[PDB]
Amino acid sequence: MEVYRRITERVRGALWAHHGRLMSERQFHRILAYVYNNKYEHQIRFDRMEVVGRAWEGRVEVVTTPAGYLKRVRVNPCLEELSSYRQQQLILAAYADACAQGRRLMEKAEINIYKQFLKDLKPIVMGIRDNPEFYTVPEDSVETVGGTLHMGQGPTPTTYRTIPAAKAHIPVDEIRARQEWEKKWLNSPQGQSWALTLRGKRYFALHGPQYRPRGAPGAKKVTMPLDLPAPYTSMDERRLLKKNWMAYLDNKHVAEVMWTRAKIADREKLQRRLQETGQAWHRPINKEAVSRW
Amino acid sequence: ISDMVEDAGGLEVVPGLGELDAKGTPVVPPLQSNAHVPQNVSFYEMARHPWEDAASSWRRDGFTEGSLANYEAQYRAAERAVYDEEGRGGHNYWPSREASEGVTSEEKDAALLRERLFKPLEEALSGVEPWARNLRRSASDGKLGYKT
Amino acid sequence: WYLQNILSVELLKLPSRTNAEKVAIYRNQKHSLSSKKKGEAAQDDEILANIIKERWRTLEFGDRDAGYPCTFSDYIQFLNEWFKSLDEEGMQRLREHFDR
Amino acid sequence: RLRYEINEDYKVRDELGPELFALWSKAPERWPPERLSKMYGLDFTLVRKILVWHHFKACYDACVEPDWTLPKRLFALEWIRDVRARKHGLFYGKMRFAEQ
Amino acid sequence: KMMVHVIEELALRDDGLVMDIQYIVRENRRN
Amino acid sequence: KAEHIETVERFKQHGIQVGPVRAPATGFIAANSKSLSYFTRRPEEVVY
Amino acid sequence: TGEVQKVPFSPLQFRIDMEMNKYRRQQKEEGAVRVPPAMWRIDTSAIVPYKVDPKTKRVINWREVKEGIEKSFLSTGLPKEAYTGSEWREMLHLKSIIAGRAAKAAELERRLHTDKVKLLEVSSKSKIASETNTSTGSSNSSSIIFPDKDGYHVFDTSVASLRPFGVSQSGAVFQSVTHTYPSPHAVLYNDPVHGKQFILDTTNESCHLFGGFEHGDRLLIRARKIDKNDNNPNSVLAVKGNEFEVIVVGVNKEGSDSEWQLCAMHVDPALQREYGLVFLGTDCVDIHERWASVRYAAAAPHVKGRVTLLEERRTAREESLGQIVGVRDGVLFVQWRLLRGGGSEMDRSVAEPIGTVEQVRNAYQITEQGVEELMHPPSWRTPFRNDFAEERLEELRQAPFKRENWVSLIQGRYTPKLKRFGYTQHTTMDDFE
Amino acid sequence: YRTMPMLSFYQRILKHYSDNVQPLRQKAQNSVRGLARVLENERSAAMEEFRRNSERYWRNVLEG
Amino acid sequence: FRMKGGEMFVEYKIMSRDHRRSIRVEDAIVDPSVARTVVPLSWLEQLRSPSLRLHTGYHMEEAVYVPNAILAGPVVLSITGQSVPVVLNPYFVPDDTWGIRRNRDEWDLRLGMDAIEQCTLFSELRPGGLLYNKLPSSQNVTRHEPVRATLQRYGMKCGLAESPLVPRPWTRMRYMFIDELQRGPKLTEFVGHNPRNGTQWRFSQHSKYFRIGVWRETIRRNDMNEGLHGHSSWQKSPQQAVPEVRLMAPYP
Repeated sequence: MEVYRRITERVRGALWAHHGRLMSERQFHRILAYVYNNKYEHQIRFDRMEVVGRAWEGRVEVVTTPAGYLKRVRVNPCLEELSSYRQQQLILAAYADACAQGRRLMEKAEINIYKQFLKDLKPIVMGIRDNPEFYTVPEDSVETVGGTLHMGQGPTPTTYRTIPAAKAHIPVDEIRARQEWEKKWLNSPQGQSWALTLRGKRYFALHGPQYRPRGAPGAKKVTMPLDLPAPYTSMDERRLLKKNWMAYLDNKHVAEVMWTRAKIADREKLQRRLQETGQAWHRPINKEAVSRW
Repeated sequence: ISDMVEDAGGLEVVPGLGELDAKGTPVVPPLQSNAHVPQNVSFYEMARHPWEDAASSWRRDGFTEGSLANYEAQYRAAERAVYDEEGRGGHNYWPSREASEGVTSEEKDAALLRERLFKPLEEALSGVEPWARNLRRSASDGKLGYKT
Repeated sequence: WYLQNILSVELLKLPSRTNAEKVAIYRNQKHSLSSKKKGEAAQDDEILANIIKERWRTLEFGDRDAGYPCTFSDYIQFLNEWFKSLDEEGMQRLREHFDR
Repeated sequence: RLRYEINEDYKVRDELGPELFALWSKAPERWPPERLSKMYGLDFTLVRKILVWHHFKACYDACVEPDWTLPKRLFALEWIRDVRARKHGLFYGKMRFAEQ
Repeated sequence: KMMVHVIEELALRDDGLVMDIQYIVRENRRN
Repeated sequence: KAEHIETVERFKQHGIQVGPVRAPATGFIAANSKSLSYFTRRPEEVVY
Repeated sequence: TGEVQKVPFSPLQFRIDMEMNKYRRQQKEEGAVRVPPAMWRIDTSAIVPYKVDPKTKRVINWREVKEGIEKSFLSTGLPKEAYTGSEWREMLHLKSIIAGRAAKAAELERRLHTDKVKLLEVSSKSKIASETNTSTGSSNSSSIIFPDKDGYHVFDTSVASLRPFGVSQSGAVFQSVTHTYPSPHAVLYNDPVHGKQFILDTTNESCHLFGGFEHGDRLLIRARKIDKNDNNPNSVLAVKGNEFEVIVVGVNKEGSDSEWQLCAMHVDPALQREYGLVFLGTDCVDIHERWASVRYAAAAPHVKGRVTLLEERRTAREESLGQIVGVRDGVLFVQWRLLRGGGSEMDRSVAEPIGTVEQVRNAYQITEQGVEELMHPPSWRTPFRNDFAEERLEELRQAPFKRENWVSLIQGRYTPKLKRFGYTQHTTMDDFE
Repeated sequence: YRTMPMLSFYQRILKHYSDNVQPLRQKAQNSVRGLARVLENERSAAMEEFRRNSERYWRNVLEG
Repeated sequence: FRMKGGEMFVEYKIMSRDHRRSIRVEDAIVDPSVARTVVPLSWLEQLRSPSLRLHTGYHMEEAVYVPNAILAGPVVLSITGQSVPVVLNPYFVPDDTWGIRRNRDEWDLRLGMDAIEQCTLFSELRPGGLLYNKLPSSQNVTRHEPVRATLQRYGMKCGLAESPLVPRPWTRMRYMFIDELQRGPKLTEFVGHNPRNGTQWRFSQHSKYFRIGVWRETIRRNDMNEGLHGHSSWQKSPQQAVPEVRLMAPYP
């Protein structure tokens, strides 16, 4: 849905406006289809489980599936006599309470969706961003035909830098060292003994891929995290320019319109943020930020 | 809702649901839910990568085994001969014409082939009948005087 | 000629690489940097298949007494034995060949 | 004279590998067309058309019998509409938009 | 050397690890 | 960062005590050395 | 063809053509080709050229020529000296397994039905026993069918059938701490009369790879040669023969991957003192050529032996969760619940034999119940559902070529062959296969 | 390690500086001496020889 | 469809042939040994849904023995796994002589070969599946045979397409011809009355009426010539009106 449509539209515009690379829409939709099947695979087992709501004091017991399918209604016979209307509104309130509960779990699992899909789009933005050639400017800088002028307001920002100025440090290195610490451990005194302890067998199981027999589902071996160094990988524009320039122009044109509209999004989210915390005004008063150009 | 109930089997009127007993407990134990957050339904450990096990939603048209073994291997050989040519353990950025533009001497690979692929064949063909060896011979040569 | 120029592939040889060539094509493939020339991109499998295409292009027909691989009679005679040999799945694959 | 293809984003070279093959070869009652009609950002009819061709590529490659009732089970609406179009205007074949 | 002197002298030898250490410094400070 | 957090999570969760869960050893200004500084020349100032 | 007598077909050259075409196709699929070892020498004996009946000039032996060619194609061209003795032994074991699979399903179903009719009998007789077992919960307690490491083997179960082990009931999950080794692949024992330090592996894989005799299997073996060394027929002891009971203890690491043998200890501790440790043999075939008869002196060998010669050797505390299942021939079978690689609620291990009541009481320090239900093993965890001994045979018998390097017989090549995403050829994820 | 970690961080930096500076100073010395002896080799009298006969100079440098 | 001990348990929904009245069965047994489904008589009225095609409830209704039961049909079973409906004529046994109530609320209902011959469950019957054990005894069944023993006694030698003569089963489709992905939709003319009657093909240049027009379009190739030479296949343009022209192609 549009959370992940917004997210990947802004990532598309990123991997293009931050590097001359284009994401193949084959991929752009393999991403959204993986989120949609995330939700189908949640909804599947969500439909094998129940939420129970109950109306006043628990007289009406509505049994439901978290998606909101009313399955059963055990009633107190002091309710059969209310009316036809008030029976309706009471079972409806019991349904509504159960729906509140099921949707509580539904939103407790949509955050798991956010988080698996995030672990998913990690190595892609980490690809575009955790490379020596990744740099921005301050959003206030009057970017001029030849570079970026300066800001005037709120002097001295704090330019971060996410990358070690030292030699390269990559997650594959970190994970290989992770297994090496794991190795030295399962060699060490507390290592070999904790491994024979439940705390060790539990870890082995819940995290040992190379131990899945021939047949079991899941990762059947250990995987390094993914590496997509954008500014050092022409992604698609190579294939597009080779085959046909028409598709090239339009694919880059979309990626650019997408980043443009995610910019318009940041702009209007900021616009409300200011009209909220008292920075801006509800109708143009400061024209010279548009009329002096 | 009235028809959700109908397809839900009508209201089952069970007497005394939320009615409490003298000792403060309810008669007719309530209905109890079995719902939580599913803890093993990340779709990625499912629709994984086909040949490796990097379970995510990114396409990476890999390279065949063999055409990566030999490929990267002879790249290592070519780099060890271009950049570190005199074998002193030092990478000389300025090798000669002959080092920069000499193809590596790993054409011993086809010689290994010539020993362990074609040679046992060349012993095995001591059992073929001559007319066929000569026929496939002249055929692979292109000199076949078939009298029209 | 068919066995030679199609199925006896090992009898084919590629342009043998130089080592600056090997290292540089590795270096501009395993990472496509900015502003690459268009001379680093023609792969050896596309090159093998283009060479076989040129083989089939320059196959010629005439009496084989000259430098020719074969005559129309030789070639269509092979075609006929084969097209008689073709079974169902053979004909599925052949008609797909025609269609594509 | 065959060097351009309209809609250059969904090429055919990347559909000869069945998308999430061994996930709907594992319970094709749990995997309608609507779960994978997200995999292609194209029009809906053309996406189902790709899906049936995909199941075919997949069954062929597993070397198992295809289910020739899959086109029917994907275009059921269209299937019954052809059936009733025939039964109504007594023709055979498929209904074209000029007859709607 | 002392620590500050190690910094001031490596700051002419190894651009990288010094830029690194100075960043880790600013961050552990502003924490 | 997030990858080490994956590590730390595993370790703190199951009881794998090496590397990042195991506390790195710091050296202390020695009991005699009135030096307030880290000195690369001088080892015995920094005691464990 | 150039010949008036022979028929224009040469099966020798055609089969060589088939091999070369396989190699050609793989060079095209992969771009490279594994150089078939210097041990790869094509056998062509099974190939026979045609025979042409004279009075008719029509072939006599066509299916003959064909089966010759197909045998020569199946047969890879390299003998034993290519294969590590580990390769060789695992291979022979797989061969023997698929050799006995028919009789295995036979005897296993027969045995299942015998234990089943034992169940039917206890339930039927007497009339008072039937009047007790009339109840559904009582009868379903009485015995349950459960997959064994061989196949679906019924388990006895009762309050009285499970209290002797101290078991609460079959649906009661329980942790345990147990004695094992700090490294089972490393079992040390010095044989006194021998004084040779054998480092054993007590791991069931290499326990089998020498003929199936796992650690703790209790056996009887027999002898063919005379222990008095006397050819004479006056007074001889071993012509009558001796029957040596033994128990397997693992694989000794010598120094040759092939020349290890199976280690087993005399159970008569008198002979464990005087005669000494007995090795079994370098393989299944080896032990069986070495010994006239080797047999499990128990039915079934599910009886699992304590190792006393290694009692002091087992110093590790294994923290093993489990879940009761049944007690067949008075020997408990349990369902462990922590397995490596199964991080879901499906992967409960199969029914496993644990030693008899005495072994529970002795090696079982802690056994603390719970309450639970019998969750059968899943597909991948089920062994006779997952016994891949056959494909293992194919794997190993084509293991060598993977060791040699790949080179492209279409030489001069550099481009790495671009294999494509999701291609049904290259798909390896066998999530359920 | 949890209140004053940066102590271990500085310790690592001193470890690096120790095990680094001498091959580091070494590289710096070799390189500066190389560029300086290039400057003096250009300033040498072979410059005057080349100036009076270039083609000979390239010839002999290509020869040896 | 599941096995707990090898014996298969299918989930299905029995339905009146009009799918009006339906009755589900969670985990029923699949015995490939009884050639008919034996459902309790109580459903003979639950699934008697009198439609028009079937005036009374069912079509066939015959007092059978196995007389115990009423053999009735046709009832539209639908198994969870399968997408094809399985139409049966189940025996409707009464629950008196045959109290099918095995346990508390269970039933002891079993799905018959009368069905397994219509499901994809049939493939579990040819040696290799999950029902070849439970198959009854006969000379074409060796009970405990190795599946590979049966396949090789039939003629298994190698893998699938192991020997290089047999093509690869995945070059079987090197191209799917999906017209709007590749070069657009054909230009479809007809010569006849309809699209379905007339044919794709215009009449080639050789017609008696076209040869004057072709002669002109040859010699005066730059003026516009009257005639029928256009309704031909041969056309002045580089592009000839030969069928399956892709009229929206990017590059023609």
